[PDB]
This record gives sequence, structure tokens and C-alpha cells, in this order.
Amino acid sequence: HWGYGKHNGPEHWHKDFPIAKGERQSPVDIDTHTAKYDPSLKPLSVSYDQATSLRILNNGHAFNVEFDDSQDKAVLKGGPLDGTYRLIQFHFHWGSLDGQGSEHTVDKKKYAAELHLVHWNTKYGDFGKAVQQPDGLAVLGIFLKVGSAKPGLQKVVDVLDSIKTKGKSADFTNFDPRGLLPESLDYWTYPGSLTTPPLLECVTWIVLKEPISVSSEQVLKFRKLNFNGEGEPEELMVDNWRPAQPLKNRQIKASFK
Ligand SMILES: NS(=O)(=O)c1cc(C(=O)O)c(NCc2ccco2)cc1Cl
Ligand SMILES: [Hg+2]
Ligand code: NA
Ligand SMILES: [Zn+2]
Repeated sequence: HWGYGKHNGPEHWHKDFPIAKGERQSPVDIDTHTAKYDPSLKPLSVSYDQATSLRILNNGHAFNVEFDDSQDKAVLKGGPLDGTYRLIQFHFHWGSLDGQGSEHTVDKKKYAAELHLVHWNTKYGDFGKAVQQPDGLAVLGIFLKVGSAKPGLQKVVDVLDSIKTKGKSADFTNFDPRGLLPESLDYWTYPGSLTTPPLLECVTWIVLKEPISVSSEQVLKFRKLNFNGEGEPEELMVDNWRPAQPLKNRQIKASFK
């Protein structure tokens, strides 16, 4: 099965998922001097007041915090997007040490981690239909650097003990994802893909310029999770990031001057 190790990591994924070598793969390096300001881009509208989180799951590659997406509650609109995109889950990618872990890079800089808030385009009715469309998904990406603690992350950190191994889940209601956002909503945007198999080319990426700070203790707890299931040899869940992929014939646009 695919993973992040020597024998099943990103360099192998193309064998089962040939789109890994496709024309709009993610992540990418954001070259800040080539990304052009686009005055036609709109402010991002993040409407999370009515979010209903349900559960947190260790899926064997990361952990997902899942939301009720059965009705318009937490939605992303504006920015580069046409229409309304509903929040379905968020997860992170992170490193074994603070100097790596992000998927996107900024002028080749790797952050300690990267948060992905995954949303699907409601014009397609359900997530499964949305991932058959080139504008089916919008992912809001937020970099994490190590410094001061992020208070809004601590509830996540504190439940991880209970989902140590693949396939474990726990109730995770009443979590407010607004507490994971930075001050500024300035962003870069480009067309891309899932960064995990099946690597589907459905995503409008919206990557915030401003990182959030989290404490060393917070990210250290991420690194105590396990890729393996209960009763199997312990493989720490670290370095669950895909490296930057070729930009090809794409443009990265900046929302800010
Ligand atoms: N890392 S990511 O944000 O590109 C991402 C990552 C994952 C993930 O499973 O880690 C994911 N799972 C849902 C799924 C299944 C088929 C299409 O989307 C979706 C996305 Cl967009
Ligand atoms: Hg997995
Ligand atoms: Na450009
Ligand atoms: Zn992701």
C-alpha cells in the first residue's frame, strides 16, 4: 500500500496512480517573485461560524477532523472561487524535525507543517461527484512554524493520545476551526491536485501567506502518532508530506500587492 517510506513513498506512487506524473500535480514551490498580483481576485470569504465537527480519525497517513457537510454550514467562497464550497475535513502534514513538513514551499522554504482545510463544490451535489470535476475541490492551505503555542490547536493535540494508531477514531464535536486561522487572509492560488493518492486533479489551491505559530510541544505530539495499526511494530507518523512537483503550464496568482 502507498505511504511515505522508502519502498512505498512519493517516488513510487505513479505505478498505481499514473496521474502522479500529470499536468496539474500538487504541491508546488511558490516562487514569490514570479507569482503575479491579480487585482481581479476577491477577498476570501471563510464562513465557519456554524461548523459542526464530528470526529477525529487516524487514517494511517494523517489524522482527519471531519465535519457535517450534509448542509451549507462551514463554507468557503470568494477569492478565486465561483460558487460555494463546503468544508468536509481538515488534516495536517508534518515533519520529523522543524525544518521540514510542509508540502507547499515558499521560495524553497519548508515549514514545520501544513494544515489543509478541504472543501467541495456544492454544484456537484456530493464529494464523490465533485472529485470527478476539474473545479470540484478547494483546499485552504496554512503553514505552521514553531514558536508560540496556538491556543485553538490545543484541543486537537490533547485528543491525539486516543487515536494513536491507524483506524482509531474519537468523538470530536464542537471544535471551532476559526481558531486555526492566521490574522491575514492574503493568499496565493493555482490549479492543482490532491497531494495524496489518488492524486486527483480537482483542486483550486488557496495557500495563505501568513503562517500560524504552534509550539514545539504541540508539533511534538503530532510526531507521537503512528502510521501502523494497533498491535503492529511502531512506525512514527512523521514526514507525511509529498515534495514539490513540476509547475508545468500553470500560473500562481497573488491576492495581495
Ligand atoms: N492533501 S490534500 O489536501 O490534497 C487531500 C488529502 C486527502 C487525504 O485522504 O489525505 C483527501 N482525501 C479525500 C479524498 C479521497 C478522494 C479524493 O479526495 C483529500 C485531499 Cl484534497
Ligand atoms: Hg492512509
Ligand atoms: Na507568474
Ligand atoms: Zn493534505
